[PDB]
Amino acid sequence: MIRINEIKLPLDHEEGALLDAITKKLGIPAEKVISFNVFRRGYDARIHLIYTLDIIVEGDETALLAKFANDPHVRQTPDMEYKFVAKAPENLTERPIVIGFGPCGLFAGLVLAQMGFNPIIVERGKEVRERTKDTFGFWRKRTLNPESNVQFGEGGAGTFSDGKLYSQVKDPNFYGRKVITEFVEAGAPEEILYVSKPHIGTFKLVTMIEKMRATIIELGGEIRFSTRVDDLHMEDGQITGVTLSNGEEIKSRHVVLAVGHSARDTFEMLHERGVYMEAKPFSVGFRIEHKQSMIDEARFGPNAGHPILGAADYKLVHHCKNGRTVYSFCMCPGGTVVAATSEEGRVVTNGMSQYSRAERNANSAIVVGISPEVDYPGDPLAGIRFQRELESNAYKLGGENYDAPAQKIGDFLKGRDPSQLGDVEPSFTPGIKLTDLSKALPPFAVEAIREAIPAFDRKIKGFASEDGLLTGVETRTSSPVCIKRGKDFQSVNLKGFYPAGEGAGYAGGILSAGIDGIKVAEAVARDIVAAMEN
Ligand SMILES: Cc1cc2nc3c(=O)[nH]c(=O)nc-3n(C[C@H](O)[C@H](O)[C@H](O)COP(=O)(O)OP(=O)(O)OC[C@H]3O[C@@H](n4cnc5c(N)ncnc54)[C@H](O)[C@@H]3O)c2cc1C
Repeated sequence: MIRINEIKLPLDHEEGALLDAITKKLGIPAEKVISFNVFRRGYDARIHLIYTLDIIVEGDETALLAKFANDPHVRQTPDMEYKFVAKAPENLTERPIVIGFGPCGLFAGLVLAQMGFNPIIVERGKEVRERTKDTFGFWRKRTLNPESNVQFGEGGAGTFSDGKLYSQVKDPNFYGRKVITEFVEAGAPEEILYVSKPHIGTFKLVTMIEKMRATIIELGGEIRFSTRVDDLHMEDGQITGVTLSNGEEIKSRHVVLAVGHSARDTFEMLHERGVYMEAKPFSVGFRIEHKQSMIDEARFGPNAGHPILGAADYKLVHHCKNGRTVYSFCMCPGGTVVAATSEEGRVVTNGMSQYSRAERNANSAIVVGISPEVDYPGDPLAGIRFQRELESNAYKLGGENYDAPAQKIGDFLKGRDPSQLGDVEPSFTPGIKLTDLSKALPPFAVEAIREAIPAFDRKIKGFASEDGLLTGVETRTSSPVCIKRGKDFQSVNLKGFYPAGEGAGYAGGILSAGIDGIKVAEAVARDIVAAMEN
């Protein structure tokens, strides 16, 4: 195929302005174009769309490329097809175990299953429809199920999200593309393959994971929901199995740990058993809300409401006198601050949107880095203890209700702790209790957020508006531990055991966690292949 890039077309171009641009650029008639894909559609945020098209032409394309050698924007389309590194030897009697069915476990298990390894996937949480019952019900009737909530269950933490797929580091093996093609293959909107800043929306995420679960089952994988791993079978730096919370055993010498960074109990057990772990730094802050219209105004203006440009977003970063860095994270256009606790007596904030991104508010976590040996002890589990501390406190300030501590921008900045709501209303649910957020984070984080928000007002007008809403505590932005593994993908002090995903400290989102899943599946495969060789 032939790749043409830097095709500029007005925002409101008619259909097949694309094809016209193919013929204009390659001097070929419509009739020679067998087909084309949109490989990338972006825009310059100052409108004009920017495409990169991959084109199948009839005849000798090799000849056509030659006549354009001197054109930088006419390349040969790279070979982006995912390569299965192996296939399961027919010898196999041992099925690899995968612990957790978030994006990371999802791809470790899908890739293992596609290579005929017949992986067993366990998930402490539930199938996504019952999970949705448990979670929406927590949000409404304040009854929390510690095993089945925003953190735990089918699809892991990705499920109740805006489903943004973030930029990644370099990826010559096209892991990224492999993840998204599977998404699309399972019903995700085709758009996500080429659009800039793609998003899937929580509802689409739900139908998607189901299909993908069916796809792994059909392939010979096994998926056991409401099934929690509570201990590992260890013997001389070698794992040979796992024990379930029900007391059942499963024996295997290949075990992927992809449990997310909320698997605190699991983290405790791993410590108790001597698996190696290091304190990892991370961020904490508050969910902030403004009217989504005030963001549309600051980013677009008249072109606001356009069905392509979508709901506006933003991305902000401030270096405070404090020495700390405040930034915005998981920004959710027209979305909902969500109640993300997985623990009794703890309040946790995060963010979510629907595909349509049509709620009244724009939100995002405004967070600031904290570090082991600066902000808490340096023992491996100390970040966790510090989180639980932050979460217990917010529950408390929130009225032991599962309501969330909240304060208007205006008085948090100023210290006028008491004031009551303006027009920006809380999306957090069960609900919120106005209070003094100064009490909610460490003195240096509050000071940094305090400095950062007006500095943000300068970047987007209204960001420091008095009525804007600050909610809850966002405490779980990345893992407080590194379950270090090294080039082997194996725990540095335990063979057969594969630390993976966000939980391990090796991913930071849906796409990257999925990418890690693939890499891990590939290394479990290779290892098994090398083992089965003779
Ligand atoms: C509300 C919210 C919104 C988000 N929005 C976005 C977004 O727009 N874009 C983005 O890229 N990311 C988003 N994320 C982040 C994201 O979902 C994670 O980074 C990603 O899911 C990590 O995948 P993972 O498989 O490594 O871990 P997880 O997603 O956390 O999956 C871990 C699974 O393992 C299970 N588990 C834990 N312990 C055990 C055990 N002992 N036995 C069996 N199972 C166990 C858990 O229940 C869980 O289901 C969001 C997260 C949240 C909470």
